[PDB]
This record gives sequence, structure tokens and C-alpha cells, in this order.
Amino acid sequence: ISIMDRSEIVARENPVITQRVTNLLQTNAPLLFMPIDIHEVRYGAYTLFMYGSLENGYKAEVRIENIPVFFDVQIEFNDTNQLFLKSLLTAENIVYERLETLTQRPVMGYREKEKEFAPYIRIFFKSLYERRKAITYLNNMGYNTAADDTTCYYRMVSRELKLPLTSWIQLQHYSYEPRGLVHRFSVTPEDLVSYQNDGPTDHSIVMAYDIETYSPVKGTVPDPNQANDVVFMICMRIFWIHSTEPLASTCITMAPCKKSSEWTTILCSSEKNLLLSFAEQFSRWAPDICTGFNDSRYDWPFIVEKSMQHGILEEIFNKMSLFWHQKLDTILKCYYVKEKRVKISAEKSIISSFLHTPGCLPIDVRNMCMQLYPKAEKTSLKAFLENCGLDSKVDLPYHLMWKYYETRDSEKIADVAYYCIIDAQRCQDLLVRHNVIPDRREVGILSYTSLYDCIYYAGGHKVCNMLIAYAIHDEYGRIACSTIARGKREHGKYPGAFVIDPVKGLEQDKPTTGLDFASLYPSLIMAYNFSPEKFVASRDEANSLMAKGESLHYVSFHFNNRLVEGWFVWHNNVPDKMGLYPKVLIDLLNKRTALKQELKKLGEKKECIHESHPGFKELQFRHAMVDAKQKALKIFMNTFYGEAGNNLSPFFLLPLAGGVTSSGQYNLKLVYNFVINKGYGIKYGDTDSLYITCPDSLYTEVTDAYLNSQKTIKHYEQLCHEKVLLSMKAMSTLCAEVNEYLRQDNGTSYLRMAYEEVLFPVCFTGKKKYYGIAHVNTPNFNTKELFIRGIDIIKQGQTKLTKTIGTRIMEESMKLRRPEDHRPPLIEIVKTVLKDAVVNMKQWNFEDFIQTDAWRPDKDNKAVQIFMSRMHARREQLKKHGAAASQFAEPEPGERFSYVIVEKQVQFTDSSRKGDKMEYVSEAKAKNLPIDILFYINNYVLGLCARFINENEEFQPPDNVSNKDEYAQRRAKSYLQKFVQSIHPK
DNA sequence: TAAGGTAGGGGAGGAT
DNA sequence: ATCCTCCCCTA
Ligand SMILES: Nc1ccn([C@H]2C[C@H](O)[C@@H](COP(=O)(O)OP(=O)(O)OP(=O)(O)O)O2)c(=O)n1
Ligand SMILES: [Mg+2]
Ligand SMILES: [Mg+2]
Repeated sequence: ISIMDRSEIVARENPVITQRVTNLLQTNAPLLFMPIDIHEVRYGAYTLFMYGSLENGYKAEVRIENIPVFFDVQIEFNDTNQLFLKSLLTAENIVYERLETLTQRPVMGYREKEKEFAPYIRIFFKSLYERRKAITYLNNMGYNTAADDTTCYYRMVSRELKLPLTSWIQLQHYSYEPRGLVHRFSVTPEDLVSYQNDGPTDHSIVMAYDIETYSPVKGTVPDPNQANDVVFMICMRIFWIHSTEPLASTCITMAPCKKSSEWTTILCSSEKNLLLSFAEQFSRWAPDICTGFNDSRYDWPFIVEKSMQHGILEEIFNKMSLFWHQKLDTILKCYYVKEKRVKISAEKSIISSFLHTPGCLPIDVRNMCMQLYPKAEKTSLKAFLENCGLDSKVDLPYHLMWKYYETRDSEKIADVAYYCIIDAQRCQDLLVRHNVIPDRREVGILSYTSLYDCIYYAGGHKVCNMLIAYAIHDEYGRIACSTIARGKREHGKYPGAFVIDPVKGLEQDKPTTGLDFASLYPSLIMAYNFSPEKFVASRDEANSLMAKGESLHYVSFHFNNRLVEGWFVWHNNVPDKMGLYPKVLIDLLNKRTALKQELKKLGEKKECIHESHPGFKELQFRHAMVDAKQKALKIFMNTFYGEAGNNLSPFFLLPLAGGVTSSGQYNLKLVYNFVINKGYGIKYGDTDSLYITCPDSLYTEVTDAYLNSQKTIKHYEQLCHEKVLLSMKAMSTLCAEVNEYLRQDNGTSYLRMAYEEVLFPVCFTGKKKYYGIAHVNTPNFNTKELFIRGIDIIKQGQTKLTKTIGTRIMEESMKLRRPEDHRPPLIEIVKTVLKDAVVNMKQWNFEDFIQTDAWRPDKDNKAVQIFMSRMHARREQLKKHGAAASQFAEPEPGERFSYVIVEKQVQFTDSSRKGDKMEYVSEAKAKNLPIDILFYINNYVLGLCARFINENEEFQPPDNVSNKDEYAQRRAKSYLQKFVQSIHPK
């Protein structure tokens, strides 16, 4: 049996480049290296430990020594300042290396052309702990501190040395030592160069592993805390960082397993032996990344707890950590990351617990997939595989494989091992198909962060790191930035974007085109030079700047019932005067513009090929991928705006965020006024998008054609066709004119309007609630899909009943109808559909009523809290009875669960609370609990339909009512309710 | 220990 | 029944 470790595997797979790499090693020649995992020694002399793959694929550890550990604080230039700081630090028993003095540009507040530079002193340390304690003491005492990354220092090293931690790096004049399977390199920052050009094929190793565990009690998830519960199988596979074919495969199991040519089978007699074999195989492979699906919630905690039970955590960790010898208490304290919070989206966070062995980066494929699909209803492996078009995994059922382990059948154990290997292969397929690792590497290169940051952290700190990286470069004059928020913070919301009260109702005659600002907030930042180093706060300083001829953008808004005013120095289209925020946003916008033009060409090449072509599907997928990429960039740039409005951010500037919002409102209103003055009608507005209709005169002559024909259905379809064409061309001309007007107004070309589609039949039901038929290049009314924004059918956790009713409403409203023919209003269509739904009740089955809700214990969502309080009481009652209550078990905090509303019999007590009516789908199907359909109707679809019908005059309030929309919505709700009781036989 | 922003619709439950 | 707060999710 040839148990090939990393070295022989690399030599076999890539022999020529392996020989070249070996020759370079003997000749001590510079060589390329891809880092993945970053580790730091915070105590004692600071050393940066990178782990990764050489050019051929050899595992390599790079130890960067003599890195300057430092942080700077701004104080006046005088010789006694150094001695005073010496005394201050020595009084706090803080050991430091040396003192330096320099000049840097503060990031906050505009300064004159000869006063950008302010004095700074740089404090050096041998250890990260001393630097951390000194930063804390100095900031508590009150000095302004910059370059003070405290939570971690590798980000500061990466941004300071211009050295991305996720890109190829060239090693020069290194100190080489081969030990075991690890080629250790001792280098210095001066001897270690970034390799940015034409990066070769990456040869990092990613192993996907899955575990199968056993519990004697049936129907329960095996608890690692339970002694009798055992992990009995581990299947693992190594792949290239870019390829889905397995370099090698290994299965470790309890029961005997028949030999399979697809993987190496390792047999163990005890759980301690199985864990030891897992550690041994991990050490022999020495992967650059260790990944699994839901491993940060199930696999890693199970393995760690079992190893603690067997008392072998120190041994297996030391074996997995290359040569990093750490004691058990240190392993539990630091390396076993427990209950780490990972932000998936807004108000959405998940838990992750894993053993971060040095030399390997842990990846949870579920975390990455949820980050890519933050609005995914189902977060299972099968759902994620289906979403991206990957092949369906042959599911291993529950009782089958627990029975198979019980029977000690060799071939059944082999089949379970095959399915576990398939699970690992699906993990790698998800990693590669979405290009997760290269995308995270690109993000790390852009933001000068490690891959670990790109995996387990959100983008706000990435925005801060990218800003500081762009700030510390001499071309910009060495802007000095802090990384931790300072100053008193307020609770509230500054004024945001402006939403135009929509002209509610269906439009079937005047085509409506959405014109959107391209990167509205970033474009405003570029145009008005919104940047903290270009910000003036005091009115007298602004007046003095006017006296010197400088153009300032003045903004004012009401925050916390007080007036916040500010002035921003305009760049005058001069690259020298361009701000830091505008510069970073120019770079990001150039990147996104390249991505957008590539996406546009790929969309125009995909539109000319019919979908049945074999090469279309994946190509279509590629299109989405590109879209996702630019979407990410968009979000990233928007984060900059948000990072100026977050009071917890180091770059927090309430005047800047308020100014961005006020400038967006002003520009939207300016374009609104200009478009209205040019005779075009406007239906709706949202932040930056304006929905504009051509004047009827522009459609006169073509209408005359339809007026001069016999007016068949195809005649009106054609008439709509050239109406949409005329729309497109008229909006193109109007967009050019509006862009020229904006250029004349603000003096820059950053603020540009853009046409994206035409919604000729379009219904606006309320603020952020509209839909229509989208025409991008040519009219196509035969598209079943509809451009939808804000309608309840797309809401997360919505019933299939609500989605079906809303889809019926919108598809009936979007139907093309000649003006001579009958044109039913939304009232009649909605009433007809609702009457069909209520009267023909049999059309709704059980699957149409499942809702989905997220269990957040810290959130007092009263309905679900009561529902699961009842479930906890029922579980207590069943355990008292001695029966199993796993079917009623509490879902783990954070995940979403499915439930239905049932008819709770009236026992004239029985509150009509939704909390007492929620039930899990499992027992509702099991016990055939009736579904309270009328509850569903009156509480979800009735309110949905009220939004559609709220535009009628009868529901309109008298002019004295301030909130016309809410009053109309409530009146429509009441009217539709009364209609329901009138039509429903009770 | 990390975690961009505000505007807004609408369900659930309780005060009242 | 009105109104209010909390919550979820979307814009
Ligand atoms: N997650 C988001 C999404 C949007 N916006 C704000 C910023 C945008 O500038 C403004 C405009 O909405 P868009 O969705 O159109 O975003 P952009 O205009 O910036 O880019 P693009 O026009 O390419 O969509 O909405 C935001 O702050 N945060
Ligand atoms: Mg499995
Ligand atoms: Mg826009």
C-alpha cells in the first residue's frame, strides 16, 4: 500500500515543475509561494507565520522575522516629547524598542496646501502584547492614536508592506530548511517581494472531510457530550485549490470495510484510535485548507469533545499543527475557536466552532454558500447544490446508515464511506463551482487582508483596511488613519435617501423607463469630494476658504433634533486635490466598470444563442457569477458610505454620511425637476432611480397607425413594440441630456444617469413596491418572469399561497389589452382572484402553507417565543411521560425552521394568538392537523391584496390626514376583509 | 470581538 | 378599534 504524503503526491502530479522548484531550492534562487493560513506569535519577539504552497505544490512555512511592530501617535515636535513618552511608558512597566519621529497627514479635517503634514511619533515593540497594552493605556489617557490595529497585526503588516496575504509572493535570499514535509523559509520583509504579474497556476491543497457519527438511542442527533455516542467514520479528500478531481482519498472507520480502489481505507479499533488516525492522515497530507459542510457546528465540536473525552486533544493538535507544540490549556484557550460569530447579512449571524490548527485554514462550505446566498430559504447541502446547478447528491438516509453501522456489514460500511466521500466531493464542488477561494483571494488582495479575514469576517473592517492601505502611500502624502473608533457616539438615525410618493396604479399606455444613477453614493463621493481629510466643520474656516477661492460643498441636516453642518473641499477635477475616499472609489469603480462591460458583452453573446444548446446552461451560470462579482463590488463600495455612518467605525463621520444622503436627495430632486420641466412625466422615485414616461405626443404618429388599422390583437402588440422602441430611444436621448445637465451643474462627469430596462405595463402600488414587464434591448411581452420590487411574494419566509396569489394578480395585471377592449382595474382583478382562491379552496394543499421563521432567543418575537414555549412545555410533558421528544426539539439558535398555522379548536383560554397556533410541519403532517386557512388569508394574502388595491379613490382619506398611504392601506384591508366575509360561506 | 447606512411595509400582541 | 412597540424583511 503506497501511502503517499504531500511530497510524493506533488512530485507525481507535477513532475517537471517539481524538478524546477527543487533545482531552485538547491541554487537558493527566488521562488514563488502562495500563502493561505496566517499565524502570529503575540508573546515574545514577533514573528509572522505564513503557511502555503510552493510553485509545484510543496507545503511551505514562511517565517517573517524582524518585522517592525509599531504604532504612531500625533504629538508636537520637540525633543522633550520623546523623553516624556519614555517616562510615561516606563511608568506603566511597558518595554519598547525605540522611538521614531515623522510627519503624516491626519485623516480627519481638511488642511491647507502647506499644512497637511502633522508631527507623529512611532513607538516600537518587540511583542504584540506590549504594543496592545501601550495602545490601550495611551488611548485611555487621551492621545490621538493611528496605525493601531489591536485585534490583529497581520493586516497592518500586509497593508504596510504592500504585500497581499492571498496572492503569489516571491521569496528572495531566503533561509531554507526542509523538515519532514514542510519547507520552512526564514525571510525578512526586505527580502520578500510581492509577485503581482501573470501569477502561475495555484497549487494549494484543499481537503474536504465529512464525519459520520453513531448514537445508541435512535432518532437523536449524536451528542458529543454523551459518552456512548461515537464518531465512527471520517472520509477525506485532497484536491487542488482549483480542481475538483481528488489528488487522494482516505476513509477511516470502525467496522471492517471492503477495499475500494477509489480511496485508501484505514481501519481502527477505538474512537481514540480513529481520531489518532485522522490526525495522522491530516499530518501526512498537510493540507493548505481543511473544509467541510456545517463542520463549524457539528464536525469540529464533535471531534474536539470526543478527543477531550479521550484526553488526546494535545496529541492530535500537535500532530495536525505541523511542529507547533502547544499545551492543552493553550489549545482550548486560543486555537479552539469556540462560538465565533459570522455575519451572513444584515441582522443575520451564525455560530462557528472549529479547531484552527496552524498550517491549515478551516472552511465551512455552508458559511460560504450562505454568504453567497444570504436570502436562501434552505441552507442544506442539497439545496446549495441544486441552486448552483450541481448534480444532486444521493442522500444517505438516517435509519439506513445507523442500521448499517449496527449490523457491522462490510459492504454497507463501504457504501456509507462512499456516500461520505461523495459529501466531501460535493463540498469541493461547491467551493470550486462558485470560485469561492479565488474570489476571496481577490478580496484579500484588494483589501490587504488575510484569507481568514475574507472567510470569517464581514467587509467593514476590510473597507477600513483598504482605506488605510490607500492612505499610507507616499503618492497620497502618507495619510495617517486610526483603526478604532473614538469620541462620544449618539443613538439615532441621520436623514437618509428620499423616496418619491409613487403615482399608484396600473399604467398600460405610457411606457415607463427607470433611469438609475450608476453607483449613486460612490459617484456623489467622487463628485463632491466627500472625504474626511477634505472636510471642514467650522463656518468661519469655510468662509476663509471661500475667500481664498476654493469651492466648497456645504451640507446641513437634522440629527437628534440638532443641526449638523459641514463643508467639503471640492477637488476641482484636479487629481492632486482628489480625496482619499474619491480615489479608492475611483479604483473600485474602474474595476466594477470593467466587470460590468464584460458582463454586458457576455449577456449580448448569451442572448443570441438558444437555451437548448448544450453550452448555454453553464455559460448562463457564468453570467450570474460575473453579475455576483460586480454585485459584491457594488456592496463593497456602498460599505464605504455605511462605514462613514457607523458610529462604531474608526472612519465614522456623521457630516459625511449626512452629506452623501442630502446630496443624493438634492440630485434626485434636481433631475426630477429637470425631467418635469422637459415635459416628461415621472411615476416613482427611489434614492436614485426615477421612473419616467414619455409625453403622449411622442407616441402620436405610431398610435395613428393603430388608429388607421382594423386594430387586431397583433396590431396592438406591434404598436406596443414600437412604443417601447420609441421609449428606449427617447430615454437614451433624455439620459444623455440629463447627464450633460448634471455635468454642467456639479462640474464633474461622475454623476451619470443610466437606462437599464423599460417597464411599459407597470404598476406602482406603494413606496418600494412596484412591478412590471422588463424590456432591456427589445420588447418581449411573452416573458413569464416579471420585474418585481418589494411585493410580498419575494419576501423571505412567505407562504406558497401568498406567492401564488400575488403572481396571479401581477400576471393578470400585466396582460396586454387594447384600449378599445375591456380594461379591468386592479380592484376587479384582485377581487376575482381572491374570490377564486377563497371559493375554490381545494386548490390549496398542505405544501402551500408552510412558513419559515428564524429562531433568535435574544429577540423577543412574541409569536415564535410563545410557540416554542408551548413546545418546550410539551417536551417536558413527554419526557415526564418517558416518551421520545426529539421530533419537538428546539432548533439550534439562528437557523430557520418551518411551521404551519393550525385550527386550534375553540374550548369555550384559547387566545387567537398566532403563537398558540404555530406547529412544526412534522407533527402537522403526522397527526393531520387541519390548517387554519382563513387565518392565513386574512393575515397575509388579504393584506397583500390591499396593497394592490389601495390606489382607489374610495379608500383615499380626507386631505387632513397626514399619512394618506397608511390610511388607504387600512381602509383597503377593511374593505377586502368585508368582501371576504361576504363571499365566504360561514 | 466583530459588527457599513436609512426608509419603509406589515404581522403579532398588548395597552388601552 | 387605535395606537404603539418589536420584529422580520425588503428598498
Ligand atoms: N446595500 C446598499 C444598496 C444600496 N445602497 C444605496 C447606495 C447606492 O448609491 C444607492 C443607490 O442604489 P443602487 O442599488 O442603484 O446602488 P448604486 O447606485 O450605488 O450602484 P448601481 O447604480 O450600479 O446599482 O442605494 C446602499 O447604501 N446600500
Ligand atoms: Mg454525509
Ligand atoms: Mg443606482
